[PDB]
Amino acid sequence: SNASDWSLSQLFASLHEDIQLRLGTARKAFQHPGAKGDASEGVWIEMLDTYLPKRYQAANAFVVDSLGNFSDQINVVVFDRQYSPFIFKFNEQIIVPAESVYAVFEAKQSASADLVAYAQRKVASVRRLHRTSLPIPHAGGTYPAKPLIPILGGLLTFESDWSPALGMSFDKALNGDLSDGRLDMGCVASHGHFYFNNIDSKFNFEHGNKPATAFLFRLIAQLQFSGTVPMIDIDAYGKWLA
Amino acid sequence: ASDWSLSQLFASLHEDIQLRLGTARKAFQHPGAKGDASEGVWIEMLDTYLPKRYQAANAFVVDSLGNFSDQINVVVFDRQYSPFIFKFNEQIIVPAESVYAVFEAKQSASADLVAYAQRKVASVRRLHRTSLPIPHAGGTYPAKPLIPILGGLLTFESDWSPALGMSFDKALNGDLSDGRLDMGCVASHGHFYFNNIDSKFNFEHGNKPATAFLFRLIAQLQFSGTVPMIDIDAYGKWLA
Amino acid sequence: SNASDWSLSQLFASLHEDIQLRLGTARKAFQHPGAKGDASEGVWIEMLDTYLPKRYQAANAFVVDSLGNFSDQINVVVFDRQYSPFIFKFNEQIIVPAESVYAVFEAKQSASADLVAYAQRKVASVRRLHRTSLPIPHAGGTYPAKPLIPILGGLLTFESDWSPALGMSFDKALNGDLSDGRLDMGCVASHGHFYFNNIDSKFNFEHGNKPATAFLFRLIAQLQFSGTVPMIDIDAYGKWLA
Amino acid sequence: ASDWSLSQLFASLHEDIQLRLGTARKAFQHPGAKGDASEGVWIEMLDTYLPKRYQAANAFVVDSLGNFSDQINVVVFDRQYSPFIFKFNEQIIVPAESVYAVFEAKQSASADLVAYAQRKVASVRRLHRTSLPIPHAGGTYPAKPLIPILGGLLTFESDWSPALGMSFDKALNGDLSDGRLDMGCVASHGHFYFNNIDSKFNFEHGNKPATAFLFRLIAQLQFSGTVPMIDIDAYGKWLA
Amino acid sequence: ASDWSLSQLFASLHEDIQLRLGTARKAFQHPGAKGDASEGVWIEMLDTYLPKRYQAANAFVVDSLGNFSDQINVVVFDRQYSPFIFKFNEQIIVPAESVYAVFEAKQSASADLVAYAQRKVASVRRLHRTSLPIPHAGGTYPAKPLIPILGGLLTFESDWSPALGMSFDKALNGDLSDGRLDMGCVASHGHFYFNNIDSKFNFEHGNKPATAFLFRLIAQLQFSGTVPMIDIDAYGKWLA
Amino acid sequence: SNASDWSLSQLFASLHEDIQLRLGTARKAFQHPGAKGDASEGVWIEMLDTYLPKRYQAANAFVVDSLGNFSDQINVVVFDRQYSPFIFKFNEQIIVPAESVYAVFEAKQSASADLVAYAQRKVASVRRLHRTSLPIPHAGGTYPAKPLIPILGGLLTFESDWSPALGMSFDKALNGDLSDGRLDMGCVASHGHFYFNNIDSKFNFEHGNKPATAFLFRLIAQLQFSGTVPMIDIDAYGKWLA
Ligand SMILES: [Cl-]
Ligand SMILES: [Cl-]
Ligand SMILES: [Cl-]
Repeated sequence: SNASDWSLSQLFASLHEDIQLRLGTARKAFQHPGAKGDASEGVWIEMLDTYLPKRYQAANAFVVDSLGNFSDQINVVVFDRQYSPFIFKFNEQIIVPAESVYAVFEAKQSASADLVAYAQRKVASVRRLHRTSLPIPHAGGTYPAKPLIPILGGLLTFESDWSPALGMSFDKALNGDLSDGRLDMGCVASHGHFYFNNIDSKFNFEHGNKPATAFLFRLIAQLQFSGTVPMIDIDAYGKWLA
Repeated sequence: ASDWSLSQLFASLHEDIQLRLGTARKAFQHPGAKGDASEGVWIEMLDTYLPKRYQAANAFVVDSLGNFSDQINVVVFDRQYSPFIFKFNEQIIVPAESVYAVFEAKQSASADLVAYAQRKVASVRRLHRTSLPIPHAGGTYPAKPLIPILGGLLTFESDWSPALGMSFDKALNGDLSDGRLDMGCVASHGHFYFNNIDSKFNFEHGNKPATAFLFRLIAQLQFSGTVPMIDIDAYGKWLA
Repeated sequence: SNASDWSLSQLFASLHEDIQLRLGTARKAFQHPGAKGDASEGVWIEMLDTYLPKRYQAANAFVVDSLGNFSDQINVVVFDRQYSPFIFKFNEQIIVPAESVYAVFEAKQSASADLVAYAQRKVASVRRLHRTSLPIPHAGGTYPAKPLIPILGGLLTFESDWSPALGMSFDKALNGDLSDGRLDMGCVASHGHFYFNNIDSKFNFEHGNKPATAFLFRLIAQLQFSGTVPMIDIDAYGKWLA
Repeated sequence: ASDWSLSQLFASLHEDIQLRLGTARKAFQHPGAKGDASEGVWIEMLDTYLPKRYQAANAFVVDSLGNFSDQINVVVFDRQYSPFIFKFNEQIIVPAESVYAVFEAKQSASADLVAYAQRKVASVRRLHRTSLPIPHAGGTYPAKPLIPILGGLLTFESDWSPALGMSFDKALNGDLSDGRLDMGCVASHGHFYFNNIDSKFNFEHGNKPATAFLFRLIAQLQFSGTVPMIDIDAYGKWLA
Repeated sequence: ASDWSLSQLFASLHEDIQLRLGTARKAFQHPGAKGDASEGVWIEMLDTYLPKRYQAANAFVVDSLGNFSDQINVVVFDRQYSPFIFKFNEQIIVPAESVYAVFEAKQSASADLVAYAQRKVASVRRLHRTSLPIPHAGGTYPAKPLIPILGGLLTFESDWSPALGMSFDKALNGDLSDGRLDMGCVASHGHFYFNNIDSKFNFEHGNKPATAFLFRLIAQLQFSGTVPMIDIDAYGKWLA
Repeated sequence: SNASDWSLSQLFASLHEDIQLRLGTARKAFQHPGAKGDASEGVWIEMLDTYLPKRYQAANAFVVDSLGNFSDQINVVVFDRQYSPFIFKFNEQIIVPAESVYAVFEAKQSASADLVAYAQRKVASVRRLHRTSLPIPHAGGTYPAKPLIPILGGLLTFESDWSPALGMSFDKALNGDLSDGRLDMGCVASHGHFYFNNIDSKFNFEHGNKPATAFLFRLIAQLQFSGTVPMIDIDAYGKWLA
């Protein structure tokens, strides 16, 4: 028909449905584990690349610090490039300094105790890295060295192996690591999303209501508190030139 | 999903099209934006999957006698051997000689829309096409006899119930000469094509409609080979 | 000859002449109203995309707010993406939040009383939208919520239907809407440009002297006063997830 | 401007070229930058409008015997069947076998510049081109006889008054063997071409000079068909 | 470096490949990332220098009977006349009919890796390829007889000492039927190819190994001409 | 083998070796002086484009100021576009305002007294230009006009004509211009890098230890002190519209 009545709710439905279908497709179409993971990870990266403010980059990467320690391979890194160099780039493959990182996520097909623990380990391999911070020159003078921002960590999946999907067994698994490996938020595209409440010191699960869109908004809102990354001391990395 | 499946690949190709056409229709509550969204989905399918000898875009078509077509939502045309007549950023005018196929893309099939599509197809087929002898590695071919331009209609839905039944068949039989549609797709229901042997339209229900249409188009395009060789000096008569 | 004497004035002449010719071409070559408008609008967008500082995006878009209200289709939106998400993106089509908007313009072929009023209505459909504003975390602490910036509005044309082109009838039309629909500035590529003087509370017309370049500089200078958009409350949009 | 017009489309195509070449000349008051600006306008015209079987770029040309050309402002060449000999970011060296046409692009025609262009064209035509039997769907063609390489000059203005008169004609008749120019364009005035039937140069005044030249080039290129099939192992003799 | 040199251009082409493959191996201390880095170097060489009639990418291959290959590091295939079977962002599945050549790219040659490559090549050659009569400007060709699919191995180093000696020769003679390798490159040492006349493998030492391999590949590909014309309706049997 | 032990030192080695080889290739392969220079200059530009924070642009350009004066052609300009327009852009050719410039470099094949003096002249042609600076609106109010930042100047080469490469004759040449033409830093890819020490008011040479990487880090660290360019007064350029 010729009726036209704009709906904001429909936009958020369509945003989520696109993610859910493409993740379902990646799982069903690719019967090779490498291709299936690459396909799914790309769906999440495209969502962040499309919708996050441009102050954020989103890509697969290794993280490195000025002590010469490296993270594991991170499926989805959210990081700064406005104020931060790459440490190494070779064609499309990138290694980013720890000081550039805002958030790190593991992306897999279905939530489980083993996957949650694996994600907790990936996140810990980033949070253990050392980050420098120098006083920051700006138009109004020089700020003190910014105190180190929290790196957000999380888990992104299509499905859940538990029944109910987002129940006590998921909660138990999340409480397995409340320090270096703590997962601040995550999304189960077929069911809902979760986040850690700092005030109550507990995990909250939110069911349905456009899970991928709700996760995206939660990520944007939480990132706002981080402001910009602290200012990197590239000469700390330069000790390794000799 | 135990193992690789061609059926699954073709289902996923179609489901992507069906869902994005539905998103275009639901999300964009403005007639211009809704049309642009839906047309872009169909163009993207053609751009991704057609052999690279084919271009797919929105364009006007014009001939060397100064006859212009209406704006065509989805033109399939040659660029390997054919110039543009005019390009201004994203707006293109292509010579009639370059055209392989023309489609109208809309939300839902109806008697008015089938007729509209037939008229659009006829407007392109009525344009004059030059054809020169063709130099090639082995010598010079005689001028290629003119290829038929394929025509069709692409929609998300059908206004009829049943969607792809006798009323649709009646509309398609409304133009059996230079507006005749060769094929088309209703993403939510099936596809149709003209069967030249039986001189009748056939409908195929379900069975991955967008992918079925894509394959029908590729197979039929093969018979056209490459476009005839344009006489650009026929257009050059308008320089003076 | 082999003479070389750089001229800054010539650069600004060439910048304007390019715009004037391409707008004239769009009008003459495309005898289909949709194609003609798309061609012309693209000329103005390319000028802004080429020359504006990269903190500004310029594109055709719909604007939406956290109350679920939508603007009309805006030919030329100038908006933030460094700090602002898209609300929806589908291939090249975008819907931006009201909080991201710096300026909105209507682009048409020739200035007239009807076109000025139409542009005033387009601008009003944006200014009526609600914009959130949160306290802003930064390297030096937290700023108060930034007071809402003015959205600049305007009209971009190739020609004028009036004789003289930029005379009292144009002035009358501009004074038709001095609130939600007020046009702050605009350009008539073949004749000159206009702007509203806040101190004198009157419209000023400037004839010739590279109209498109003069408009571009006026826009850059006025945008500088706006600083960056206020910080969006994406959770205000998230009320529509349920 | 009541209705669509091919004449208007061709006028707008030309006016865009003429104005941007004038901008390049006026705005960039540095000889390197001015040349780069003007050359890029001509390359953009060719890139936009030539059939995609043609590439257009600045390049050096080299043959399998180690003979190198000078740097050529505008080379029209094949990539569908031809490798690069060397590419380093934006700098390319193409095999002689890939070349369809070579142009010098400068600000204003003059006796010195016509001669310069003739010399550049001869330097490419003097390079050796291999040609092997060509496998194709129907079998194997004999080696294609070598295609003539087209040569020309592209400018914004003319130093002469009249712009395209007897002095220009005298300069063009200065090289009637391997430096002979086939065609060229003076954007502000007209275009020229060698008429093989009359064995004389012809000038066409006004009537959308850049577009007229574009069409002349497309029509003449058609006679060349595709480049001969390169013997890359002739170049491979230099591996040892 | 007094003057232009084809030998130098070919040395620089090779040195770029050799150094970047060594960088991939040294710098990326993770097996997935190391492989991705090295594979991308070889793909970039092919993308830059092969004629544009060839695509080069990582892909799965599938046929119209539902037989799927393993993931192939470097597939050389047609897109001018061939659709994708499936594309999802960067992941592609190509029809067997589109394939010209298949390579495995790894760090260092070894008996296990030569065997692995032979198996990968056989898996693609065992897939069924359709071939239809081909419409063209002059009429219709008979269906093109199936082209041989070229196979090979690309590495940076060799595990053997000598690098390209009898042990390598023994490994290559391990598969002389549908897994037989046609050619390959060891960037640090040389290249190899199967000599059909002598029915033996030949090794070429030094003399710009990557460039020598590139030229060998281009020359051999020429004999294949273009892929046969796919019957997409054979794939369409899986729509139901 | 299957061993995996990440090394930060190796990344910096590979970064430098890539530059050294590609510069060596440009010199050896292209026996035409224009092509050879274009090839080499492109190597340095790609390094800066790849690794510098995205607040910096790196390209070949002419610089112009609001008095209508122009620099010479600058091989490698590092400049702002986040807050700065182009003055003119024609296809890929750009003219940038002086207010946008952070650093300027000359790139040539081999260091020599003549090349150092030529580079000093290029740098001086930029530093002599006039730069405006306006009070800066931001989320916290209005900063005073930022005091003009130093423009960094330098020389980038593959080789040195002197033996030793980085010896007293290089030092003498560098001390030829300690004002408008002073070279703050530079790189000789085959040998080392140099920088001016402000405290000691002398030039320092550092040999080997990944020269291009050491130069890159020195540039990043020094640029940090400059903060963002001052805010341009585009209306100063607008005086040339009439
Ligand atoms: Cl009609
Ligand atoms: Cl010569
Ligand atoms: Cl097998």
